[PDB]
Amino acid sequence: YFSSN
Amino acid sequence: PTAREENVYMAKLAEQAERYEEMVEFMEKVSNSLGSEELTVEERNLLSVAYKNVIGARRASWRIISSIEQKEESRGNEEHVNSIREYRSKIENELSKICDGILKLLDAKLIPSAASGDSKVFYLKMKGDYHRYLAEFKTGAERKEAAESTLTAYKAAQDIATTELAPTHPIRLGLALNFSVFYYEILNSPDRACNLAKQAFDEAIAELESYKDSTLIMQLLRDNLTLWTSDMQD
Amino acid sequence: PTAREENVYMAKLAEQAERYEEMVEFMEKVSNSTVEERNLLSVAYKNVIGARRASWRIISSIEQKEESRGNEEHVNSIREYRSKIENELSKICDGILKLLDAKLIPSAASGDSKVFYLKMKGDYHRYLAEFERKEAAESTLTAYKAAQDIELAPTHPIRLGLALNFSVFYYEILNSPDRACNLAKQAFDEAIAELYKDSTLIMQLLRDNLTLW
Ligand SMILES: C=CC(C)(C)OC[C@H]1O[C@H](O[C@@H]2C3=C([C@H](C)COC(C)=O)C[C@H](O)[C@]3(C)/C=C3/[C@@H](COC)CC[C@H]3[C@@H](C)[C@H]2O)[C@H](O)[C@@H](OC(C)=O)[C@@H]1O
Repeated sequence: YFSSN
Repeated sequence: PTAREENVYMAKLAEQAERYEEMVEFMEKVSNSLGSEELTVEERNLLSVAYKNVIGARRASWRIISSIEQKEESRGNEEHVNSIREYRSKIENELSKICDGILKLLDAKLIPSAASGDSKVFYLKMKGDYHRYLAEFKTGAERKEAAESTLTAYKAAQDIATTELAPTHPIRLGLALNFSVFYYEILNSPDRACNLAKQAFDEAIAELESYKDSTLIMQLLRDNLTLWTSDMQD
Repeated sequence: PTAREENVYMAKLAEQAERYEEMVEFMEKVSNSTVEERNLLSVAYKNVIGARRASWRIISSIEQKEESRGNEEHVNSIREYRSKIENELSKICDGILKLLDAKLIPSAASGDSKVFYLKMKGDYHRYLAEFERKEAAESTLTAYKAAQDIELAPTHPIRLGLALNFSVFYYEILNSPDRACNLAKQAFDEAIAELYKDSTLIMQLLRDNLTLW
């Protein structure tokens, strides 16, 4: 669940 | 105090009070009253933030259910697994509707009525986001055609971002961050993920509109890169 | 794997996945037929009502802010939205109060079960007392009173959880820090004189109320 936007 | 000013304001009440599902319905009525006119920068962000919090909680619950399920399946306790499988199926059918609700809104009016390049990359990226969220749980033929629509919409957003928007433009940096993430977990290509997010990171450093907003993504880009490049294993 | 056992397992998935509204429903069927099940229905309803009340606090702050500035039209929208939020608080409290009244409180056999159910009655009535209020606080004091009358050490958690919930009802709903502190001080020192990780969690919160009151 790596960083995302 | 027009009806449009009524719903934009009432969306901030549901936003401030964490009533995100109703916040979506308010912004949905804002969009379903426009012909070829696009949303303002705030209205655009509102709807996207509204759907973000909705899909974010549904996703969180799905990851948790999948994790407990894979442990009970690892134990082989089948009478529990059949219950978690049924429960996850319920969560996934909601996600279908939630993505259907925004995708059929992006596909209907938001993307075609996008006039400026800022709105084009915006609504294009949004499509990839919710098509990528479908690829997280969907299996079989649906996953293939979901990542097809994720890769197709993310690519068209990159064409417009790399010729119209500046490298430090938030809509562009956020596009590249989601793009790299799609490469790493859905396509399992760390070099396709890193080369896109290294290229977009350094062009923002080289070029460097208030950047507090952009540097928030620049810290999340480099964080992603650095931890990936690390040899250690999740 | 009986049907009642599946509900306990199903509520865990709702409890773990932060999907609290369904956990009440899964535990609702189990009641219409243990210690963990008693916590299962309490915890599920506790987070459901906690989510709705927190929205009302910010809505009341947002609506009182516009009254201070003077926005009759903006204030009208907030008060109307607030009415829908309050309308939900009635239905959520109606289900828990009806569940305890019809079956849970009457079928309570042990003394530890009588205090826990009547505390939830006074708690869900205190939720009705925040926003009719004379009857709500009456049913809140009536529920909190008989729960104090009904035989255990102060360190036992159901007693300490009730004494803290009752001491807060007098401070905010009845505006009486004197009679409220005398209840929290009497309950706290009686636990220190007789003396726990579950009990000290409330003992640390009992002090946090008194030290700032
Ligand atoms: C409108 C409501 C709120 C949430 C208060 O707006 C917050 C912010 O909303 C926008 O910020 C967006 C935006 C964020 C910025 C990176 C940072 O914003 C703040 C307030 O710190 C965080 C969010 O994820 C949000 C809304 C979403 C996106 C996302 C959009 O996809 C189509 C990808 C990148 C990012 C874009 C849209 C950001 O520009 C604006 O650009 C910000 O203002 C400026 C000068 O950039 C404003 O502070």
